[PDB]
Amino acid sequence: QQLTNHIRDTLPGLRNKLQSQLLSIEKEVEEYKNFRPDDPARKTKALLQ
Amino acid sequence: MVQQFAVDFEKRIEGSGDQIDTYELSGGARINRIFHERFPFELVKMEFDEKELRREISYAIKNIHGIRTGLFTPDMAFETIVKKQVKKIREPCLKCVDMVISELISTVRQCTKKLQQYPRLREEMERIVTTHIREREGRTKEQVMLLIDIELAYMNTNHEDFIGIRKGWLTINNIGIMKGGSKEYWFVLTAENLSWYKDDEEKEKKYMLSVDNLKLRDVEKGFMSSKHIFALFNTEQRNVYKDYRQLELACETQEEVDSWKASFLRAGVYPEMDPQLERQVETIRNLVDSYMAIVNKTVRDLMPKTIMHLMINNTKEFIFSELLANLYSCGDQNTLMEESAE
Repeated sequence: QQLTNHIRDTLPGLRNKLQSQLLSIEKEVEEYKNFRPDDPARKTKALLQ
Repeated sequence: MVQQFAVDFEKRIEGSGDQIDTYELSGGARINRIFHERFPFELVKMEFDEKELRREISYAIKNIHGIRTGLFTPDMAFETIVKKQVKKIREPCLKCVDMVISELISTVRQCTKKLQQYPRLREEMERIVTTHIREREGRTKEQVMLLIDIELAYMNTNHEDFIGIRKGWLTINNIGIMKGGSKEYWFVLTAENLSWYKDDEEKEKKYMLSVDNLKLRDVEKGFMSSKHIFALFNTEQRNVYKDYRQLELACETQEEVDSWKASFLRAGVYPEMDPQLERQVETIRNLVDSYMAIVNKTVRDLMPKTIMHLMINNTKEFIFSELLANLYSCGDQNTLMEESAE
């Protein structure tokens, strides 16, 4: 019972770490997931930036 | 044009660059520094009648002591007055946010309608920016509320609170026959004691008197009627410690006499419950003012910082990084960038 209580008590720490990593990465994968080689608009946006 | 818009907006609101409008206006988003120096006005537009504050404090004490006899002023009599005063500033903070949003919308319009000849483009580039501004209105208001709510959550008396009232010159007209004449001196009246000085350095400390157990009266016209006169007299002892014929004191006007009397009344003196409660009420009133000065100071400082972080900087980041991505998403990209007849 103590081993089970310990293993469950650490879940909140792991959940916050994974949630933090998704928030940091999300801003860029949102754009990478929409990559298409045939996209003159993507090229134009990069040029302006 | 997108490049020119982003650059023009940033110059106008930050104030950087050349070609500044040195003559015509105080304008171009430098108006916002007025709100940050106008919001300090709304925080003092509010007023209260002190008699309502005294009544409210009195019921606060009696309602904290439910049945018990009171020895010391309860702390909750302080906390529940401060919480009630702080709730009042929710409104002016929201007015400040709304005024700032209004100026951002006006500035976006100047940088858009006046510089672009293409139809439809000046609509998309105005619509998108004002939509983004409105969403930040939402996030900004939540943060302001979670700041005032924090001011209520805990009372901190460590930094600048009053850590544990009237001044002017008076002349004594009736001097003992061994000296004669009249003596002009510096008088300091506090809520606790009276102190006599020879000058405004307040170094001599020649006389000290208690405020308690003294009485005030007017004087009969047995004198050359050139000054207004009152008397501070004692009925519990034959002398006012160091006495000068019941300390008859002349003033230039009756209004000065009445202001003095009012100051004595504030200090605890009675006119020509009462023993215990009135002293407790005055202690709380003073402590409340000293703490509210700190609350107001902190609010004036943090509000413009909250707005800059949450509304202004995110708008600039949007203009530089996202604006073009959204214009490609509007309409059908066929009627956009179609020349007007002119």
